[PDB]
Amino acid sequence: QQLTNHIRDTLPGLRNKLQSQLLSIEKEVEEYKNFRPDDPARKTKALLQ
Amino acid sequence: MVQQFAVDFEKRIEGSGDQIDTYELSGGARINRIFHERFPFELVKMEFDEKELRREISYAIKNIHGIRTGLFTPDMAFETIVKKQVKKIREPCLKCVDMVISELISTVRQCTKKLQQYPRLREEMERIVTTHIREREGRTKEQVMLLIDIELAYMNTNHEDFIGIRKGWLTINNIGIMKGGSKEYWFVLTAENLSWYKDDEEKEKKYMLSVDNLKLRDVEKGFMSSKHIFALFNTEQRNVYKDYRQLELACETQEEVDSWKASFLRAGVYPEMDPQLERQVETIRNLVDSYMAIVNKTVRDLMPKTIMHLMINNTKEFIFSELLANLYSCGDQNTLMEESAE
Repeated sequence: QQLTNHIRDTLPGLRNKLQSQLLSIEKEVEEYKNFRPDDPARKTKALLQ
Repeated sequence: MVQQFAVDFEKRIEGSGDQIDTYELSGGARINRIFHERFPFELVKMEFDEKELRREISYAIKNIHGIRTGLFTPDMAFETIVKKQVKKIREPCLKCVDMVISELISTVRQCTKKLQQYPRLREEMERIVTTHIREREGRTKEQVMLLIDIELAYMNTNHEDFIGIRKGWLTINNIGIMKGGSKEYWFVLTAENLSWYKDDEEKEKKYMLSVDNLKLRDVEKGFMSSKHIFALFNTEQRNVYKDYRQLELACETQEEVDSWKASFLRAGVYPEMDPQLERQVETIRNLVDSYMAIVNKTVRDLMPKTIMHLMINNTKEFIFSELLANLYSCGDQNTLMEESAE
């Protein structure tokens, strides 16, 4: 019972770490997931930036 | 044009660059520094009648002591007055946010309608920016509320609170026959004691008197009627410690006499419950003012910082990084960038 209580008590720490990593990465994968080689608009946006 | 818009907006609101409008206006988003120096006005537009504050404090004490006899002023009599005063500033903070949003919308319009000849483009580039501004209105208001709510959550008396009232010159007209004449001196009246000085350095400390157990009266016209006169007299002892014929004191006007009397009344003196409660009420009133000065100071400082972080900087980041991505998403990209007849 103590081993089970310990293993469950650490879940909140792991959940916050994974949630933090998704928030940091999300801003860029949102754009990478929409990559298409045939996209003159993507090229134009990069040029302006 | 997108490049020119982003650059023009940033110059106008930050104030950087050349070609500044040195003559015509105080304008171009430098108006916002007025709100940050106008919001300090709304925080003092509010007023209260002190008699309502005294009544409210009195019921606060009696309602904290439910049945018990009171020895010391309860702390909750302080906390529940401060919480009630702080709730009042929710409104002016929201007015400040709304005024700032209004100026951002006006500035976006100047940088858009006046510089672009293409139809439809000046609509998309105005619509998108004002939509983004409105969403930040939402996030900004939540943060302001979670700041005032924090001011209520805990009372901190460590930094600048009053850590544990009237001044002017008076002349004594009736001097003992061994000296004669009249003596002009510096008088300091506090809520606790009276102190006599020879000058405004307040170094001599020649006389000290208690405020308690003294009485005030007017004087009969047995004198050359050139000054207004009152008397501070004692009925519990034959002398006012160091006495000068019941300390008859002349003033230039009756209004000065009445202001003095009012100051004595504030200090605890009675006119020509009462023993215990009135002293407790005055202690709380003073402590409340000293703490509210700190609350107001902190609010004036943090509000413009909250707005800059949450509304202004995110708008600039949007203009530089996202604006073009959204214009490609509007309409059908066929009627956009179609020349007007002119």
